Amino acid sequence: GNCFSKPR
Amino acid sequence: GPAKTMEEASKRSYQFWDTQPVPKLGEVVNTHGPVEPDKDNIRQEPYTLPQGFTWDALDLGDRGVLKELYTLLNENYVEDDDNMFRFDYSPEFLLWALRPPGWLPQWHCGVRVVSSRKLVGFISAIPANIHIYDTEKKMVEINFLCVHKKLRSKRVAPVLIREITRRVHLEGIFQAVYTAGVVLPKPVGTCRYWHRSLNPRKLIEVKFSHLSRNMTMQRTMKLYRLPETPKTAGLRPMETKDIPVVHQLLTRYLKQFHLTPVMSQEEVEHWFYPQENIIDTFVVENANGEVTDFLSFYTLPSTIMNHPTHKSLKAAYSFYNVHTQTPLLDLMSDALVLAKMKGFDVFNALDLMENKTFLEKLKFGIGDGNLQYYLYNWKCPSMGAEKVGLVLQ
Ligand SMILES: CC(C)(COP(=O)(O)OP(=O)(O)OC[C@H]1O[C@@H](n2cnc3c(N)ncnc32)[C@H](O)[C@@H]1OP(=O)(O)O)[C@@H](O)C(=O)NCCC(=O)NCCS
Ligand SMILES: *C(=O)CCCCCCCCCCCCC
Ligand SMILES: [Cl-]
Ligand SMILES: [Mg+2]
Repeated sequence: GNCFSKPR
Repeated sequence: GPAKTMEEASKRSYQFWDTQPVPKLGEVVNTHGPVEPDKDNIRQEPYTLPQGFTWDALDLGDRGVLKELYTLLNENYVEDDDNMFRFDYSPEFLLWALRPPGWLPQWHCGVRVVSSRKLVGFISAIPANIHIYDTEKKMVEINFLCVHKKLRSKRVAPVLIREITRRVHLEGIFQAVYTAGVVLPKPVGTCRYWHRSLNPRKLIEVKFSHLSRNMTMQRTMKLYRLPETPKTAGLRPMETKDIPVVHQLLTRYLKQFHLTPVMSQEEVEHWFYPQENIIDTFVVENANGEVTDFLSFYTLPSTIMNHPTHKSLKAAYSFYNVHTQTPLLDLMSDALVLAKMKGFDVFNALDLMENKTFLEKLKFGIGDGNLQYYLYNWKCPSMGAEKVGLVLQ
């Protein structure tokens, strides 16, 4: 599956 | 107990993955090839599910069944690390991702509650030809592994994985490629997500991003402001007449990377021909009428959970970007402008292929999410992100 990332 | 970092993964027992033909986390791979030989007889019976649950292949051409799958994923699929956002793959996007050329109905593998018929689990395979170092192999891409929240930690995901493995084996395919946010045995490549704010006010209000160390909102809006129109001469949306040259450009461009798809011209049509709110592809047609470059990005919004005012973030995901005459930096700059024009709140891109050459310059910020790349039943040395040349949905 894809990965849900947000700005560090 | 999933592991997000390699540190937390080294201290993990993998009861399921230890039984699978994948390398262990510890070992380093010095060879190239299958972990185990092809099987010449395959289990004919579906794997046993817990009592009260049954397999059901999902006909996504049935609008009602497609909407059941939309809802399963909308309510139970991947979330960010802090459980504030969840992917919101649209129905029409799911059709695009799950019915490429060669798709098979038995590879849309659903789990239902026997009594209610409620859809509570899913996994998918699609065929793909994969180039891995010096080998081209027919594989599958695994995607959309999802277990209903109420069904979790009951070992349903290992059953889904074994069942899709079985159904892929029945078609004579013994390798697969897939990604995950978590660390599993054993990544062939680790890619990092980066994010380019397009609507910073909204991103900060929903706590997708935060104000930088010493910056005001007003400064943040000015920092991320974009031109109104792209600058590259002769940029226009991809048309049917461009399918061959886009296939040609892509094939030649991908040869420099170590893990790539090998697409037919029909697959290029499927994956790149523009569909509103799914996939956007723009080509550069120069002063001689020749297509020399193209950019593409897919549409993947997310749900903003538990928020009274903002309910969704519209995100564009960098897909494949091929440059032969236009600098990649200019191409990606026009990609940002086009995404902003189309109403996107953020533009995401991985640090794979040559993306590191533009991420910082175009004001992308590093993300908190790694995307690990994996192969099933194939040994090969791991590679840097810049040699990964494969993007999934
Ligand atoms: C990921 C998900 C299917 C796992 O199901 P679960 O009920 O929480 O975990 P289970 O009890 O069924 O089984 C755990 C096994 O599955 C493994 N596993 C967990 N997540 C996995 C993933 N994305 N891919 C492959 N295997 C995974 C675990 O490592 C474990 O195996 P192990 O003993 O070798 O460590 C479920 O958490 C889910 O639907 N999450 C939201 C959507 C999602 O994350 N999809 C996969 C994106 S990569
Ligand atoms: C994201 O949803 C990807 C989750 C992948 C789960 C593991 C898949 C392992 C390979 C199974 C197919 C093997 C075919 C020979
Ligand atoms: Cl289908
Ligand atoms: Mg394909």
